[PDB]
Amino acid sequence: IKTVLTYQLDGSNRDFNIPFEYLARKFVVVTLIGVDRKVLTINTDYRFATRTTISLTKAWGPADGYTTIELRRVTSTTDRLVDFTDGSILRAYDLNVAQIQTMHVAEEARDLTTDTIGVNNDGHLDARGRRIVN
Amino acid sequence: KTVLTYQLDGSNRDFNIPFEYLARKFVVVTLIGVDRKVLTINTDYRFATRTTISLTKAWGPADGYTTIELRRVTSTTDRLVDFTDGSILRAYDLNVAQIQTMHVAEEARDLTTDTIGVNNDGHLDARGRRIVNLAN
Amino acid sequence: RSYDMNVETAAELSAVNDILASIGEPPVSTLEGDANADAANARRILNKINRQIQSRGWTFNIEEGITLLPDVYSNLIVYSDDYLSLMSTSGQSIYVNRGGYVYDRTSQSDRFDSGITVNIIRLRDYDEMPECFRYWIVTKASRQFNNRFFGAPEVEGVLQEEEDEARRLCMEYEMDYGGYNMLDGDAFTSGLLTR
Amino acid sequence: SYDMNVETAAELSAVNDILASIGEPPVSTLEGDANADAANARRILNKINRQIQSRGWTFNIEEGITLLPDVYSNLIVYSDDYLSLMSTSGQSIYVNRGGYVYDRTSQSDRFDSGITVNIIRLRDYDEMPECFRYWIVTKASRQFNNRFFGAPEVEGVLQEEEDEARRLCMEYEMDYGGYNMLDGDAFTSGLLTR
Amino acid sequence: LNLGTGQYRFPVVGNAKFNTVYILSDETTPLNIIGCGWEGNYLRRSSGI
Repeated sequence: IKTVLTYQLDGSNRDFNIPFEYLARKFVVVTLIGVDRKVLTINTDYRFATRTTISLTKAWGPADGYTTIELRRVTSTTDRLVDFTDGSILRAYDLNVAQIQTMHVAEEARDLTTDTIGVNNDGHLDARGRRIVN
Repeated sequence: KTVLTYQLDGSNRDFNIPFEYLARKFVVVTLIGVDRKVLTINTDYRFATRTTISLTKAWGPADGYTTIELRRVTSTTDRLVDFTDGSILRAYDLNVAQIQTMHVAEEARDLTTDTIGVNNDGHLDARGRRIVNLAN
Repeated sequence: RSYDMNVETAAELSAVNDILASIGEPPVSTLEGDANADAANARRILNKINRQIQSRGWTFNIEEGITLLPDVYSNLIVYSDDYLSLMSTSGQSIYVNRGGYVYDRTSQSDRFDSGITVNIIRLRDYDEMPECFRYWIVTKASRQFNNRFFGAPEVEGVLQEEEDEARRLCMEYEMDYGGYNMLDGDAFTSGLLTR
Repeated sequence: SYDMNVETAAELSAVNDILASIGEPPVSTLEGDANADAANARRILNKINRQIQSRGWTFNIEEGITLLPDVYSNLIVYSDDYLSLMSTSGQSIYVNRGGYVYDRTSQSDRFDSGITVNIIRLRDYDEMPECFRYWIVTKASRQFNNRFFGAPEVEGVLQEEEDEARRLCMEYEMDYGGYNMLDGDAFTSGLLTR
Repeated sequence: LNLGTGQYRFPVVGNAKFNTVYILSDETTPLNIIGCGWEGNYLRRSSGI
């Protein structure tokens, strides 16, 4: 509660705060939705000022054509943080990190609802803009 | 089957739960109603056996609260197992450590079927609803 | 045990294991946490050398014609620490960084309206690198972590040879990959061969 | 990076030979019993298996193979099994950005209908010519003899063996490829037309 | 009776720390053990003291 949050973009605000308990850091992705999805790189444009804030360097805004900074956490299924290896002490920090990472993946799996088509008032399925394709 | 609605007419206390749960705090019970209401546990619903909840009073269709919809909300922050330095590991410990994540995933994959979702035929079934705001 | 298992591993984590195998110690399970020093040091020497192997320009790294764009309000283009090199497309590069912003040295202007086009070496991660180099980033880190911490001379003297073999293979990788031509593909003597 | 979670009898005789390199007795199974040395040996074998395939060799380099983009995504996965993607003619244009093939030149990660690339892909140790299977071991027999049992005199003999193994390996494709100067290439095959 | 005097050299291979040797006899005949040797490569990298 909640992995995927979006902010609002005005030209002069550059600091946005991250609620979720991100493991790693490569795990937070910050994409400026605006009119067209655009992903921000780890240091050229946005930079983690505190553990809990992502401070843009350029201070984007609508004047650039981008609104609604979307910073969501995507845990990596392949790049596991713990790889047990024979002959290594089974430290409890390892088991706990493994469990935390897999539970983070499931927690973000719980957010696909914020992702999908969406139900309006009534049962009406909704597509806000977003022309259905295929 | 994290969700199943138990529409019952009278003050029927017994409502069996088929979703195996890890703890009492995960099963949340609401009455489907004109307004959905989250019934609190000690005061309103009590677990007669782990399998069956038993409500006090049970409201009703006559009451505004209508049907009862119990569901599983398995918490993703409060980990049931905390491995610490021995502290003998316990088989029950590792298996539950993985069951909590399997449960979160499985009950999260039903938060999609409530929407369009997919029939056995392979087709995305709108449940006879109207798609609004679309563009050509 | 099933033969039918394809399972993956952290290419970043497996690189730190190879560093700690080299100096001579057991594999460390997880890199996470700033407690283990060996992981932090082995991970940093990995990162501190990743920015060198990439900085030397190679054909894949050097993006060409990348247009950096100015902030609309302040008209200044930021020079990051991920921009390993920013150089003009043609010759006599005019861009330098003043206060963290691209500055045109020739016109003495930090203010750019409408953008600049340049060859940027972008810094990318161990996992976006060609295997040829992913070996060499580790086995160069396997020398400096052997140098700075485990100063036994006999295994650095063994490992040096390996870093050199790796350089040879890494070089061979782009002379194939770039595919560079003397007389048919360059700027000058491609023009002389026109009949 | 593909990791080692499966076993093979023909591969087991290689880890025995890497444990011979120190002077250690042969393991019988690679079960996971706490044999640090055997674990490290499996690591060095795999870690060097991904060099010998990386240096391109004729049977290793699949030529002209087509990678297909996933239809809805429109991008191609560039996995860690693909040691060198390259391109078929010159100035290879494909690079890994994220995990997907990106055309360095056209700034697009989106492809429709695929690419003809020359890919060197990882093959198992077992799926390797016997000439190389020796040399992957006896190269791993050096670095495993340098990282854990650092005796210089048993290494200096081994380095003279790694080189012989390399010679024998190189001899293997110069036969196997069958490369022709004046009758088989792209330029001076065309000049000899009468 | 087969009773003999000599040195029996047998191969013990591996790190000293993890190798164990035991002599076990349940036979009717006698036994004598005078001394025991061992050889082996030694390589300490960190030249101590």
